[PDB]
Amino acid sequence: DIQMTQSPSTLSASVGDRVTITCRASQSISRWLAWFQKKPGKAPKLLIYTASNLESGVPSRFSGSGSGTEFTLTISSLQPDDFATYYCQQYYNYWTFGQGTKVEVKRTVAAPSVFIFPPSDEQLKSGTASVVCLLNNFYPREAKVQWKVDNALQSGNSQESVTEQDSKDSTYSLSSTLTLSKADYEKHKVYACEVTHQGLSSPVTKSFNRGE
Amino acid sequence: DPNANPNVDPNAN
Amino acid sequence: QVQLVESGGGVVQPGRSLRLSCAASGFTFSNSGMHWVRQVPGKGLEWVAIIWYDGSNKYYADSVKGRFSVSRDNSENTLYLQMSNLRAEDTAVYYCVRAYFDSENLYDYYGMDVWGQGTTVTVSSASTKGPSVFPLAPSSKSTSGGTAALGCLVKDYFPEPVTVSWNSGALTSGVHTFPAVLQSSGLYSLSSVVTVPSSSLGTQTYICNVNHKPSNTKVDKKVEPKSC
Repeated sequence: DIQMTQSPSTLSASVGDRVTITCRASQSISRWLAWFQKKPGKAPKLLIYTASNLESGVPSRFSGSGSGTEFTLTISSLQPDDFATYYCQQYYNYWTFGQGTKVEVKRTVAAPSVFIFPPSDEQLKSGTASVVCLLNNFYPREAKVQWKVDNALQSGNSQESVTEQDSKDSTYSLSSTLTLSKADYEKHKVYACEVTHQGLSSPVTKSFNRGE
Repeated sequence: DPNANPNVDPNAN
Repeated sequence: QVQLVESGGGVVQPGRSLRLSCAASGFTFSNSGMHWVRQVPGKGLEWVAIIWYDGSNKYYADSVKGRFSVSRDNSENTLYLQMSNLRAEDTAVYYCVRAYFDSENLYDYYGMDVWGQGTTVTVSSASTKGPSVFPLAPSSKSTSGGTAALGCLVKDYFPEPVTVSWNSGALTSGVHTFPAVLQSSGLYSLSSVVTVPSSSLGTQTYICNVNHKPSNTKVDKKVEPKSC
């Protein structure tokens, strides 16, 4: 079996930039490498085949290079239509894909506005408590969100969800939700969301005491 | 070979 | 235009069977090899199976061998994927994909060219259920520079999707309805939040409208500001 590895996982770029993304095969695949473009919720589109051969209608600004184990895709001058995730695929020994490279829109760093929402009385009546931490309109995507209950870091009891990059302002928003039984929620007092992000010089905490 | 041509043989009899 | 349209996806219980179909048009289906490829939530693209143009040869990924079978009916321009003994790791979008077509057979090794849009298969024992909808009330805590955040938590529904609107569609700017997460219970949950002028909170009502068609449920939740 042959494993394909892409790098970087995400590339921030601007219209007009030269962009290069890399694909490595764990064993030699000669020239049997394809590049696909995929946009959210849409079928992949084949752009390059036989490592360097552009498919019909594919614009001249795309180019593929490589033979053996190291491959690259280059966009000589990025256009708005080119923001997408790119996947390589080897077709020498069955068919396997790289994990993809997301080419996203670059903008200035923007710290998230952070909000915390305690569980509603309506929810507590039913025996579960969800605490929501919201990170609004931030860039870049990378953020670390940790929960502390009575100042103890939590493990295993929270899930995150993130939006696609906003079409107008190029930011992301993110939720982290901590879920506890009503009995566990009532055993503790202090609930805190701690957010680390490049736009913040030190981590920001939003917290409440149960019942205020 | 799984990766060999899986389409009609252009040179079929 | 080469067109591939998958059908047959839906909810299936673990251990059960499900047959997917793909309707091909805009090329000579009987001359093309064909593939199935899937994408499991949170994983990469995974090749599933190939079948020769004439049905004479077929190969599978180790992860489905012995459970999945690929076949075709060239007289009906249809590709099939028969799945059996399904498990949660098979939940995915399944894509019909044409083997790379080359009338001159220039190269010795073959990839794939045109993809369909996919059909979604959800392998779950969960019963159909509409969501509970809880307010995420604005407070002084939710207020940042003349702006307040509020929302609704849309919890414990199955299967996807829900649709969420605010004020019956009159409020759309500043809304983020997050992708759902699958909970360990096997039910989905999401939040929809909106940022609004803090100046409005005393004179404008905010109501989230939640529609879940699989259960025929529609829920409105008024989200009331907190004095704290």
